[PDB]
Amino acid sequence: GLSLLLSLGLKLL
Repeated sequence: GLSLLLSLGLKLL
């Protein structure tokens, strides 16, 4: 899912 990438996106900062 394209949403999965966003999950990690917030983990960045």
